[PDB]
Amino acid sequence: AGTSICTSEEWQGLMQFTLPVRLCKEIELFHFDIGPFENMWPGIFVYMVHRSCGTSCFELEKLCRFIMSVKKNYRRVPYHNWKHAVTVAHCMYAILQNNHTLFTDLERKGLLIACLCHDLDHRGFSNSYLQKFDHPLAALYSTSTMEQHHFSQTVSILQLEGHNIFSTLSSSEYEQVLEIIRKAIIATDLALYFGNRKQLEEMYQTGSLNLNNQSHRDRVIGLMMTACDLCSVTKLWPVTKLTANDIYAEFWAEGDEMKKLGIQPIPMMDRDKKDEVPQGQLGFYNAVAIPCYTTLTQILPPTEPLLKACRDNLSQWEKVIRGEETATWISS
Ligand SMILES: O=[N+]([O-])c1cccc2ncccc12
Ligand code: NI
Ligand code: NI
Repeated sequence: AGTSICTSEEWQGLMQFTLPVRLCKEIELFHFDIGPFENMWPGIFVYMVHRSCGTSCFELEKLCRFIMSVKKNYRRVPYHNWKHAVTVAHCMYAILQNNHTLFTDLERKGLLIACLCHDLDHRGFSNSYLQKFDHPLAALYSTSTMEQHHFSQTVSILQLEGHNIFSTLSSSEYEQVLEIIRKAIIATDLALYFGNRKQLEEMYQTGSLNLNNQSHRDRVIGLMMTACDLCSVTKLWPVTKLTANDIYAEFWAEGDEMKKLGIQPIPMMDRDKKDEVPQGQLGFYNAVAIPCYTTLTQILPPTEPLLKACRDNLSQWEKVIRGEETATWISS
């Protein structure tokens, strides 16, 4: 209720943070897992912004206040949380570094920010749930319900005193960047991914894809956002498997609320149907993740390691289905 604001101690701490030298090299790689470095996550974001956009892209104070306030407006939910925000932002960084000059300075700063912000104030409930039970948000936002709220939260944080990192842009560039962020955030609505990917595959296979065409650029950026949102499936298996535990914790919690409202949940959301999880993963990788990274690699060749990793993880789920799993550790 209201927008939360970081403490002076919080942003000043981030300002003096220094990244360990050994991680510099690691942060460049797609498969990098932020997991073991929690105290460093905000500093990792500063580092990526500085490397991609320059140490003078944003005023350091406004940037540190922005980052720490963004953190404070992620809720303590199992998956759609601050950890996921930084993971998605790190994926975008790796994509941008590998494709740097395809994107404008305005796009890079807008996308890194869009990724950090893209699940702001997530409550651990899906668009399906909010619309089924007519939460106030579904009244306000008829489609892409959570995504429109995440954008609105982004704008609220920028509006906090001393938090507007984009103020020094020309009025034209300011409006362009807010549009980059809005489109990028909305694009993380998976309902829109299916159409976008089919369109892109079509433009690619016929050779009409043209990055000089703004509607094409917007669509390629949308698929980048999907790729980054889903990137837990491109990590090393143990990391992917552990993250799946977190995702399913939210799903099962939503399913439990549905049962209280007299409605049996979809199996994916049913904690009494865990046997169906490996097949559900197969379905998800075949329907969403594999096609995503497949098309993204056609359009941006350097992103090929995301697709190779996603394929390796599909193989691991297939192993699970056939009863070939080995010992597994969980944090419960
Ligand atoms: O939507 N996801 O982020 C996601 C990630 C990994 C596995 C999933 N399985 C089913 C639905 C969504 C999934
Ligand atoms: Ni989301
Ligand atoms: Ni997300």
